[PDB]
Amino acid sequence: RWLELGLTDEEKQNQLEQLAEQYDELKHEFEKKLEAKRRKITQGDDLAP
Amino acid sequence: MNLTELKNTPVSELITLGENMGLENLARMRKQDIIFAILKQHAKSGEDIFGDGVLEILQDGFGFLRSADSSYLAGPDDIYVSPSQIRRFNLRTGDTISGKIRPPKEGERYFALLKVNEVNFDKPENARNKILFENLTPLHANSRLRMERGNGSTEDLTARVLDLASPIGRGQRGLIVAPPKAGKTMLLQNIAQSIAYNHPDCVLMVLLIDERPEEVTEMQRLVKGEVVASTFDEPASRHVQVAEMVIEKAKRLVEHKKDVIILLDSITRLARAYNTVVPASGKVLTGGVDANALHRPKRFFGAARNVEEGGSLTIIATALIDTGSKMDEVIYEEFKGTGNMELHLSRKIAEKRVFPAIDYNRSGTRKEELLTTQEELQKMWILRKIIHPMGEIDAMEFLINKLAMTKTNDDFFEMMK
Amino acid sequence: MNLTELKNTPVSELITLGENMGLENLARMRKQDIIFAILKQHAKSGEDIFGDGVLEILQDGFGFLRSADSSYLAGPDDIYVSPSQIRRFNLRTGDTISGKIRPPKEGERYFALLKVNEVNFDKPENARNKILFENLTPLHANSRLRMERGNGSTEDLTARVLDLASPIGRGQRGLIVAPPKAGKTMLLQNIAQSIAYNHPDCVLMVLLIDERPEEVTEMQRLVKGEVVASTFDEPASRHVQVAEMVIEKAKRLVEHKKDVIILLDSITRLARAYNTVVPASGKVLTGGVDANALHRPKRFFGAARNVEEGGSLTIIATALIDTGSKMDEVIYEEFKGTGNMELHLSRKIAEKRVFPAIDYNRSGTRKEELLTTQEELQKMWILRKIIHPMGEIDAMEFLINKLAMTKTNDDFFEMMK
Ligand SMILES: Nc1ncnc2c1ncn2[C@@H]1O[C@H](COP(=O)(O)OP(=O)(O)O)[C@@H](O)[C@H]1O
Ligand SMILES: Nc1ncnc2c1ncn2[C@@H]1O[C@H](COP(=O)(O)OP(=O)(O)O)[C@@H](O)[C@H]1O
Ligand code: BEF
Ligand code: BEF
Ligand SMILES: [Mg+2]
Ligand SMILES: [Mg+2]
Repeated sequence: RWLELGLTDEEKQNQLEQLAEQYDELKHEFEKKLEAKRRKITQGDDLAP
Repeated sequence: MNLTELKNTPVSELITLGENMGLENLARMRKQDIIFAILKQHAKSGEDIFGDGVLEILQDGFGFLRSADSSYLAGPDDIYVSPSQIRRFNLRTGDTISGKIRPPKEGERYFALLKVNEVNFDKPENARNKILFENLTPLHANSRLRMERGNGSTEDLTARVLDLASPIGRGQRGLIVAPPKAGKTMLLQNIAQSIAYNHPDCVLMVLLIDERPEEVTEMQRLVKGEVVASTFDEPASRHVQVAEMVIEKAKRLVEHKKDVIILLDSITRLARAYNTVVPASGKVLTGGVDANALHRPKRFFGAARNVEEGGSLTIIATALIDTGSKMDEVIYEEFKGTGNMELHLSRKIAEKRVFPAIDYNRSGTRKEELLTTQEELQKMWILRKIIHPMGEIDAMEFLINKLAMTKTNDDFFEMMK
Repeated sequence: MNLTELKNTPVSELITLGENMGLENLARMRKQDIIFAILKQHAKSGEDIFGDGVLEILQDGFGFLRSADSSYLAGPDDIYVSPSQIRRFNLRTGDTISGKIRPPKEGERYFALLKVNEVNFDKPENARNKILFENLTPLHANSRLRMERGNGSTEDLTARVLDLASPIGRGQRGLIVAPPKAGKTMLLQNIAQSIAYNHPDCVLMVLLIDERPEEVTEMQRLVKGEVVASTFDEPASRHVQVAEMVIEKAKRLVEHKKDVIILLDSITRLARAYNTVVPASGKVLTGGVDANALHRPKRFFGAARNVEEGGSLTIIATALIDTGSKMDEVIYEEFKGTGNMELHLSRKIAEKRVFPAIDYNRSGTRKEELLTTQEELQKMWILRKIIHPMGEIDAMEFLINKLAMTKTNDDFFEMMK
């Protein structure tokens, strides 16, 4: 839970930023997937007039 | 690309930029729609975006980074950030953030921040180690904000007169008591120009609440810095939104050891707005005003203070009287003595069409020996004793003549000796 | 055939035209039904139609082109256009369009547009390249709209007095504060006649909201141009419909670099209408008025501005006071200082039955040195100083006598020197 670190910018900052970006993108993609699944399963279906 | 360079340019610049980007006829859409389309076209070439926005949070958990183009409202240009970033980098409302952002990705519709670069013009290190606003200790002002320009033009009078009428200090709680159509607009224009010329270090802030668009554009092209405004094209929702946005921005700045000076006009309209939005708690008093509805304006006037270690938050708000609205009357009554600086303008002198129109005996500052030096204070005492027996129109003409033969205040001082 | 030539003719003309067309007895149907039948009979001979209508869109997607015969309401004469044309030619509400139309074909019931010819009296080329209204920059008025006719008849007084009481400029935000039965009807008649005589280039627009049909017909036969009206034969729905129609028409015109001058009467009735249509948001204040219900009138008064590159939108709206309705009181209170031009009429002077009845000390214009020249402004200052000490009835009689011995304002000016 404490990914926040930093020292020796030139390469460590770049790599840590890339990995944090990958992590947040994965989290956002999975949240989008979950929200899409929720909207799909909660969408009421038509039955008859 | 950077978002601010799309911010500072007018609409025709966006038109020619979109024409450079080979875009459809874009004269029909909003400026923010044009900026969105141009940023999408730029990122389609495999480019990242650089943005800057003031942060705002709802109970929904996630945050929105607004720009000053819409005076901090929702729009296609604002950036969406997850609550995770707010939890990590210790973000909060009013914290202006600048950094890398990307256009909305597959299924998204607003921008998203990638990497923070400047948190209130500061690295995240000391931004996370920020002292809390209400946890601070208020003080009084010794740093005197000199209102005199020194050039001594035709209008500089209205500034230099304050140097002998109402001293201004950092973090002062000032309120203007004035009837409509008296000269407050040009007055605040003068004060903004003077503080920017004499003190360019302190970030300037002006509050245009419930005003006409002509005044909006005239003040956004005359103040010597970034400004915010709000007309009556939207209901009190926009007004309360911009009030919270500006108050949290000023709070975060003064927490970052900044010197903020907000100019609010007019405060009665803010009170009307806060009344209109807040539901009735079941008790109303005379004037059709709810009891605890004024709590938000109260707070907004109480945010002014003087930080001990460094920084200050001065608030100079104008109030409307003599409008005939008894509601407004009661409002001013609630604002009887909440501030330590009073600027009283009277319609009687302004009807004689001389400017400015100062109520010297009615205006003043509480605990003013802590602002200026001893000789200046003694000369202020002498001037007050000389101006008390005479009336107001004759006194105003006397002051105007005395400050018309002379330019700096030392000449008038020695002439009064 | 053209639709406008069926527009400008009275009912008896349509009767004889239908008799020429060998039609059944048509005295029973509406004028629009007669026009529909005549157009069907004309197209049955293998003919096309030429029409002109102001465009309006609902959420349904497609658009309707209304005429001024029904003051822009639904009818058998309005033209139906598909959303495809709106998407292609970049159409929007208020955009008056003239071109080829056909009667409703098999299964259809309203007219359909074939080929656009004039988009707001302009080719589609520059009509698609239209600057957005809210994206513009407001300004102030230097072009002085001279209200003096120069003929100097018996009633021209009420116009020339404004030349010394309330200067009029292009894009001015003007509001009249007047009790009922004081002389506002003839006042706006005079102002319309004067602006049409002195400035025939600017398109005239007059708003008759919630009025009696006699006033409707008297103003539709006295204004020097096209007019719109709305009586109380329908609920507030028609009122809000015509308000949106006229505001979008004026917006599209001023976007086409036009000079629009709208005369609204009365604005309190528009506020009542907007209150009646808009549902309650759960919060009501004193007067039985919703909080954010006044947002639409606010906006309508805020639409007035001055375009930088060219064109202007002046709005002169009348408000009703002294009616005893506290609701109305609160309404005027909301309209305390939203406009930069006030025309105050008092019942006390009108009870002495002299016309006009100007409240000189209460009326005025903010930032008026930018409208007229320097000598005219100095003479206005002199007249204001001369009229301030005296009362109102004596001052009105004095002004009437002084402008009765003389005809043009230069004579009164030099006589005041
Ligand atoms: N110090 C001044 N110097 C020159 N003109 C002034 C001065 N003060 C006021 N005026 C004039 O008086 C008018 C003030 O009107 P306005 O500013 O709209 O009212 P308010 O003072 O309530 O904002 C302006 O047109 C301005 O030209
Ligand atoms: N310039 C004028 N000359 C003569 N009579 C006038 C003049 N202006 C107003 N009046 C009188 O005042 C009355 C105004 O009537 P009305 O139009 O109902 O007032 P309002 O416009 O306030 O509704 C008219 O009956 C008319 O006789
Ligand atoms: F700007 Be004025 F005081 F209405
Ligand atoms: F036209 Be009246 F003043 F009702
Ligand atoms: Mg003002
Ligand atoms: Mg009338």
